[PDB]
Amino acid sequence: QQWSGPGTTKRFPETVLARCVKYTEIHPEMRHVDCQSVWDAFKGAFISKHPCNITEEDYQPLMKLGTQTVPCNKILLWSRIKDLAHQFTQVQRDMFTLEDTLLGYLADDLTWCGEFNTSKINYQSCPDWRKDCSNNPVSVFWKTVSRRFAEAACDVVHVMLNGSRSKIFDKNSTFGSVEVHNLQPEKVQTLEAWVIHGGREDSRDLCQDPTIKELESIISKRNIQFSCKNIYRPDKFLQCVKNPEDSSC
Amino acid sequence: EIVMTQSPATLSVSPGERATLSCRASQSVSSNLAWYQQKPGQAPRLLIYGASTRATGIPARFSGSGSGTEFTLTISSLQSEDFAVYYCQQYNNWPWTFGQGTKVEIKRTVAAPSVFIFPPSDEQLKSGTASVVCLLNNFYPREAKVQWKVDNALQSGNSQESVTEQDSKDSTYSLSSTLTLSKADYEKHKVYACEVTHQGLSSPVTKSFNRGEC
Amino acid sequence: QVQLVQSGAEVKKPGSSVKVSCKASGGFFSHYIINWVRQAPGQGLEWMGRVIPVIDDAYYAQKFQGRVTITADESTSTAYMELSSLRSEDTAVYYCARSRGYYGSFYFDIWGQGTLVTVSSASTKGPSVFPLAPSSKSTSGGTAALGCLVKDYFPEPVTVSWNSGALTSGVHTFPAVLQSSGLYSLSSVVTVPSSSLGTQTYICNVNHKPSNTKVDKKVEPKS
Ligand SMILES: *[C@@H]1O[C@H](CO)[C@@H](O)[C@H](O)[C@H]1NC(C)=O
Ligand SMILES: *[C@@H]1O[C@H](CO)[C@@H](O)[C@H](O)[C@H]1NC(C)=O
Ligand SMILES: *[C@@H]1O[C@H](CO)[C@@H](O)[C@H](O)[C@H]1NC(C)=O
Repeated sequence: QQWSGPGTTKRFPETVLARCVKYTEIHPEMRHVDCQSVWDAFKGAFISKHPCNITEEDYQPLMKLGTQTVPCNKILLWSRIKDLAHQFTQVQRDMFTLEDTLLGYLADDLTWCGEFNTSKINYQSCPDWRKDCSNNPVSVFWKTVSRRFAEAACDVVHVMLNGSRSKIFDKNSTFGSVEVHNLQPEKVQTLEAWVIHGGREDSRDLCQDPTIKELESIISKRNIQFSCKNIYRPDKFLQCVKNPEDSSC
Repeated sequence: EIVMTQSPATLSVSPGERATLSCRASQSVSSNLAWYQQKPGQAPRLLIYGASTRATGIPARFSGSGSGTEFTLTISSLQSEDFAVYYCQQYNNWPWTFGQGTKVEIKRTVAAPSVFIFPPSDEQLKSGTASVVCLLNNFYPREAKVQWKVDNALQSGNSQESVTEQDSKDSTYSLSSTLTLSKADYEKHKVYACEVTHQGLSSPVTKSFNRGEC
Repeated sequence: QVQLVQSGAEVKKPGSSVKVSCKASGGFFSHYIINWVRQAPGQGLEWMGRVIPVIDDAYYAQKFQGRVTITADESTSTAYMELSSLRSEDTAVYYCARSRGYYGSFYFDIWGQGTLVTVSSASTKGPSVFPLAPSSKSTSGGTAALGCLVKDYFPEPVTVSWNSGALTSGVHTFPAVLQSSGLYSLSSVVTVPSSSLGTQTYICNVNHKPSNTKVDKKVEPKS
């Protein structure tokens, strides 16, 4: 079997184990986690499997080991603006993206797959999401972990979006495909979108973009309030978050 | 999940008098606390939300109070239609949880039960089983000891009790105690007796029969 | 909705499935939610899950995730709760209940009438009807007690009348008790004048619709 997509990230086994040990050292609330158990549960999800035949059930053992409650009122979701979202939680250190949780941290920027009836990780090729399989070891992992993360969110949930995208809100992102449809009005009062002016100077109100009106319509039918804010100056936004009641701001 | 605990389990109140029911939350639920009334065969009915706000059409005699972990429903003058089970419910933390309820029953004067015993029918004995029924008729309060005595020996653990709802006219209870034996076990003994202790009886009342002698 | 109308009583074997319907008089109002709440006989209320009708979006208590499906059909103004792999412990009255659908208002303002679901390995069985005969030991002065023991039936309910409804005063029909066999048993008793036993005939009329059982038993005095 040869796929269209790049193979498993080189040194995947080392990276997953080292990330697990580092995260559980930095976060003493997760010190109970056995990182050997985490590796065996992760590997066990997909090794010896046809990589388009991975289910959410295949990840249940890893999900159970990685069980974690972050403050439900301090969640940042993002779509197509990951690096700025991560920089935000690096400066506003009480807030969490999915990749600030143990399971999100383990898998961030990695690709992985195996092959039917072999014991080995495939470093040669993995199914491409677009060309081979929408349901692959990576997409199934992110669907299962991100649903659980979105489900747990409460009060005011923030989502960071990229105002320089053709579609500022799109339904193929993890956010647009799974997270937005798992915010529960039992827990969530408001979704507040931050539309980042991340490219050329652009003075326009991008909260009037048709895709933002689509997002507003989706979360209105979930009985959740919608708020939208332009971030015209993202670098100044990060600075002002670190040091508020200072400078220009 | 938030555990809701109500006290007391049962409250005996005279018509026209005040009822005070308690609801406790295992952790604070702010003022996100609702009260429901439920009568037999009916769905719960919303009385109060926001700890103290009467639902539309709910009479002024119902008032709610409290915040955080400790709440009260007060019924200031109990009408005949207010005798029912009352439940609290928090809506501060998903998943939504309810107290296990307080039954508000009618206080009236002590009334002694009339006691009756029934031997097993010829019909039933042909089936290989013998049921003996003790009836306690129209008593108040509900608390009653019914002791089965077989040839003068206490026989526990072959008897089932059933109690009616408080009567609409006289506010009393009735109770059946049914002793069920194999026909074989029934025939091992002669004297079948039910002994009733109740507040309204000076001493316990025994009804008995001899097996075979009717 | 202004009223919620549920489907009739269900009797199921363990491992089977049940689907209860909830029809909304006036339809599903915008930003209101249909909740499902159950109550085991003689016990308290347990929230199971809900649906947002406009998007048919369901959300379940962890206890019921994987075993319950809650849906809403806007077209027919009907919500459903399907509970699969039924256990004896699922025996309860199931209520549909309206709430506001937004953060901070999840209390239940309009309730359906309830649907009884009985889960048992027991099979439909008509009762045996045994007389509770009046005697000296069932007579206290002027008042005599008599009755009928309605024994070993399944499922609930049974009905008892006396003299085809002509006798209603002093009648007590007790709540059924579930026996270890999985069969129900119940007594109906009446107090009458001692002086009437020689002259007045007493018949209990027992109906068990589920088994199409209709029994009339004359209750005769013993001496
Ligand atoms: C796919 O995985 C399932 C378990 O999820 C397994 O039973 C099945 O044999 C696998 N292969 C195919 C082609 O379904
Ligand atoms: C992107 O999202 C839409 C909306 O559901 C979906 O139908 C479509 O298949 C997705 N695109 C791809 C290439 O999978
Ligand atoms: C925004 O999306 C563009 C694609 O137009 C991408 O090149 C850029 O890296 C994204 N992120 C930011 C912060 O602008």
